[PDB]
Amino acid sequence: RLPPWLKTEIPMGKNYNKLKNTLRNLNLHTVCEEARCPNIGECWGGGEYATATATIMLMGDTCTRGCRFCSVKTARNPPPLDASEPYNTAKAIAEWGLDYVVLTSVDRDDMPDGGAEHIAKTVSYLKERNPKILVECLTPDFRGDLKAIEKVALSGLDVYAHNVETVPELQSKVRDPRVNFDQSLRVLKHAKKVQPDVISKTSIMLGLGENDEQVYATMKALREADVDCLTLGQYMQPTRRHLKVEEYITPEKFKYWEKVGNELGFHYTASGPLVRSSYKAGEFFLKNLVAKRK
Ligand SMILES: OC[C@H]1O[C@H](O[C@H]2O[C@H](CO)[C@@H](O)[C@H](O)[C@H]2O)[C@H](O)[C@@H](O)[C@@H]1O
Ligand code: SF4
Ligand code: SF4
Repeated sequence: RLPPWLKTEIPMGKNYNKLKNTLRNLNLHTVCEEARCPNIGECWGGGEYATATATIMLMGDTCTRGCRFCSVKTARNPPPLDASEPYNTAKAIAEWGLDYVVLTSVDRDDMPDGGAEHIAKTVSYLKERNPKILVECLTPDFRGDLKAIEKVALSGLDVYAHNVETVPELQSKVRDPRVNFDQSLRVLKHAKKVQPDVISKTSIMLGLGENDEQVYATMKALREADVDCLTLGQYMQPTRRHLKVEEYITPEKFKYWEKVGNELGFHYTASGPLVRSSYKAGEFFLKNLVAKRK
């Protein structure tokens, strides 16, 4: 029986309903719906600024790697690249009227640049169509290919996100051995080197056995790498094959880590059991970076 802080009420807001109705006549899938995310009523217009945030996966909604913690659907092979997806997806997002979109993609080992040009093309169409829409790219590490990272970071996005997922001592238990903490930090550093204007962001999951000393040291290492924004949320086991949850971190302990993030100087620290990288991302951006007056 899950603790009650991992549950939400059914989404019922006026803004949620309007976004939901409009989406149904568009040709566009969201992670929000596909993953049955409990946060949809809050992200789709439910917050203080009434912003609409959603997450859209580019280059297919499955991954072949089968990582031990990951909730993305597994498939034995990658799907084909749709050359019309950058144009069509940018068009649909702009018509839908999101305020903040997280464009995300899985590890595409089949492509030399990991999909970086395809991602950058999508950002470029979207920013040409509606420069008011904020754009975050949440990407894999591109095997540390600095040119692929540069392609995404120069694309015109607002936020470059790349997740470290756990503390260094748990990387081999949790993440695939093709990735690691140092390489992920080098991604974030390189994005800021080539585009110093971009906001850098990472996310970590708690509940995988990390201790407080390890979490704090990780947060300090991220500040040293000039990471602007951080999210911390609960690891939820997708199926019985995936890693067991070591513990459900309490609501107040997540609030402690928010305080720690504030003190270490992150521009925002989104922290809570249901947090993930995209959770209310447009609201965190407007409140904490833009400082928008209501
Ligand atoms: O806000 C002033 C400008 O800051 C940036 O431009 C400076 O920093 C760039 C590297 O990030 C340099 O290439 C540039 O020559 C500097 O002027 C920003 O990119 C500009 O858009 C701003 O106008
Ligand atoms: S963490 Fe990334 S590489 Fe691993 S299964 Fe998930 S999407 Fe694929
Ligand atoms: S947390 Fe992310 S995936 Fe979930 S509803 Fe919000 S934007 Fe969508």
